[PDB]
Amino acid sequence: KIEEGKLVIWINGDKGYNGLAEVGKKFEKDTGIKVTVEHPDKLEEKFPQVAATGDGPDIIFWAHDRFGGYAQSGLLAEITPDKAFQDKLYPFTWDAVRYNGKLIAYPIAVEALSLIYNKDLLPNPPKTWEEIPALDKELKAKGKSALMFNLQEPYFTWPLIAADGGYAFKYENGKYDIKDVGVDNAGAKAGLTFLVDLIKNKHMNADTDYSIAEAAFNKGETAMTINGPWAWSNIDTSKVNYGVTVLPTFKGQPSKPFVGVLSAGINAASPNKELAKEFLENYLLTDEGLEAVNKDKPLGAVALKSYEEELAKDPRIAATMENAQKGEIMPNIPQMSAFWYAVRTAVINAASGRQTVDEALKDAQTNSSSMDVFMKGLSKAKEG
Amino acid sequence: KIEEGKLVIWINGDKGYNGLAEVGKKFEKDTGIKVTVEHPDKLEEKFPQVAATGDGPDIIFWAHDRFGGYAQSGLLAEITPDKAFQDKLYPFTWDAVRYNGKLIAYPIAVEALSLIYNKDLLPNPPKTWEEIPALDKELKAKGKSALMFNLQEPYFTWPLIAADGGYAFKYENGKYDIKDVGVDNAGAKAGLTFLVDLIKNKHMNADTDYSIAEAAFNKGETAMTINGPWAWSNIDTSKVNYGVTVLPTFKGQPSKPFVGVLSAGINAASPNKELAKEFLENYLLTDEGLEAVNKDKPLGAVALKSYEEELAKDPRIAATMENAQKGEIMPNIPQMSAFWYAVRTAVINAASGRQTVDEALKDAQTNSSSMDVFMKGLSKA
Ligand SMILES: OC[C@H]1O[C@H](O[C@H]2[C@H](O)[C@@H](O)[C@@H](O)O[C@@H]2CO)[C@H](O)[C@@H](O)[C@@H]1O
Ligand SMILES: OC[C@H]1O[C@H](O[C@H]2[C@H](O)[C@@H](O)[C@@H](O)O[C@@H]2CO)[C@H](O)[C@@H](O)[C@@H]1O
Repeated sequence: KIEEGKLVIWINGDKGYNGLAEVGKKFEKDTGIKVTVEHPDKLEEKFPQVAATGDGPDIIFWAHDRFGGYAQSGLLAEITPDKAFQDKLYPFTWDAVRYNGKLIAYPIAVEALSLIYNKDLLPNPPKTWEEIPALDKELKAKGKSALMFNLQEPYFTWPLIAADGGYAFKYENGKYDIKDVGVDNAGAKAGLTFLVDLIKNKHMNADTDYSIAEAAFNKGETAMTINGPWAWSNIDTSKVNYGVTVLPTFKGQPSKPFVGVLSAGINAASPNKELAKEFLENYLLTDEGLEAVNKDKPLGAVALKSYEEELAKDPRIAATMENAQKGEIMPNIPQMSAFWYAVRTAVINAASGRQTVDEALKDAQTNSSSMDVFMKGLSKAKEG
Repeated sequence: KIEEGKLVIWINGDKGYNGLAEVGKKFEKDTGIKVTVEHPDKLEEKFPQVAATGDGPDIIFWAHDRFGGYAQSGLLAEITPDKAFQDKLYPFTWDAVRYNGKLIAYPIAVEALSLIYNKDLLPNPPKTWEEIPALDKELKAKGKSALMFNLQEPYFTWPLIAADGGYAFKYENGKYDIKDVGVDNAGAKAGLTFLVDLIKNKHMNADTDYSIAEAAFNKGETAMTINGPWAWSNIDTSKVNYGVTVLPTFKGQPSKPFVGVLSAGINAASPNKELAKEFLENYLLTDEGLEAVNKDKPLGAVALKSYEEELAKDPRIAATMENAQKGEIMPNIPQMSAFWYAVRTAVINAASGRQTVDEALKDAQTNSSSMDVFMKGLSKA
């Protein structure tokens, strides 16, 4: 039930959908093709539901990590950029959208979490996670707090969990060993334990989510938050005097944020595979195109080589690059979808105390690599 | 023509039929029902014949792909396991034995081909199909070869044929579309052409079969073979130092072996349906039963959740699982049998040079397709 002759695009609500719509406007002014941008909830869970029935958007935007599962279920069209166009993007970014030997999406920008901080509340950001409790105690006396960030998504907690030796899937001999999962080793337990103690000692609250943390930071209630380039625009609007810097170290080790590549995939069932290709290659992935989106919500280190000068005027991107170098590229393998759900459940359970750290992380490793998982993987590859 | 009171079971001669026999011995010791295990040649062909006339075994073991056709001909009783028992097996495996809504057999184990290599001849197995010719050239100078596997059954060549885009029947929405066959596409042609060139340049021989490839690998004459878990037992006996690994890629994409679920179906003409059911749920499909069979010839990744223990340790099973993920589950539609004959013919013909690859797959495409549809199409005068 995908209408032919018009483009429909899904992109997350935290990203610059309005700017992207503006790119859709010029496309229409040129082609007469109506471009419709939407930002549904749980769109990364929606898409495979609807695409497995031949429905959905023409173009889906998401970080590269989930496109492997999609491709595995044949939900994504293979993209066909000529050598000329490939030479316009950094090879690393193409690599991120390569699954089972095929390009499964157009890469847009490299994303990584950074430490964002209020300079008026905190002229010098803390170098270590360890000093944060004491820092919060001081700010509490001023009716402020040290740190608020989204605790409902493992994406935001991962930098701390991976710091002392946490890892998702081991990478050996040019492949991800889908049975060597590092979410239950000593490093992970240490990172998550520090997070839980922060909550035990009332320096953070288990129920803090994206909206709550963002409001608190943008209204000057808390000295720090943890977020990506997309978040900067709302801070610009808040007039809070903020800096963007390297994440704090844990046990002397750098925080390790997952590196994501925002990517645009083409629905396998789309009747407009050719229109999608011209929009993405000729309209979006251009200086003017990316700028329009970046002006709405900053993209990060974009895939387009030619944007480098423009990005060089932005110290925030420097901080993004520094945190990216210290992090690990997200795998795009199909078992990623179950990894996330597993870690999500663990972080939330440890945080709320429903489970201990040892317990939560055991179940996390069990639910991300096991015979049960592989088996469901075999049926998921057949349906989704 | 099927005697009541005792159980006759059919299972392929490459599986653990002696192991199975033992399970029947612990059955005969608890009920008094004499259990007979037989492993007839062309068994997948003989069951539908004999069982149509009310003869044949009480229980047939075969990969799930055949069972769709058996069911449609009313050769299989519907099995009635309760929620309690169904919970003991992985839901993926129950799916494989589901036809037109009804469960038509008990799933036993998940099968997939892997690359098997001799570590002494070949410390690091090749990552791509493409480097095999050069490898074979090196090995030939030592009086050895790179690769031998069974070229008489399309099952063994399919992983290569599927790699770049070949497929049996298209699965879209929730069903297999019988009018969307993929044995004739560019990907199929590319893979079969590669296989044929291996043969043309003498890296392999068109007439190599299961026995020949097995003896060659198990005697240390060839560095690699392609085979399933059932084969490991003989390699163990051979004392060859071997590993089991992910199939090589072709054109940068993984080989896509078919995934099979070894299943046990109950003859619809059997007077012993209740004994057969008990034998399967209470004897075979337990830890102690699956071990007996497994110890004879490994089964692969067994359907029984509780066995997960042993399987986790075995990296051969891991390789198997790895290959299974990259592969495609065999359809079970009645048309599969015709599909198999057609592709068997095409591979054998392309391999021998009786037909070109293009010609061979064109015909395989046509003949894999449904005669009913062909005949209806002629109704368009
Ligand atoms: O929390 C699990 C979640 O993490 C990542 O999602 C990020 C996304 O990459 C960012 O672009 C941004 O929108 O924040 C998201 C977290 O809320 C993974 O990409 C995603 O698949 C995963 O579920
Ligand atoms: O070659 C066609 C053949 O492929 C499959 O047979 C496999 C079977 O699944 C394995 O368990 C093992 O016995 O090797 C066989 C190949 O010789 C299909 O299951 C079968 O129906 C088909 O004839």
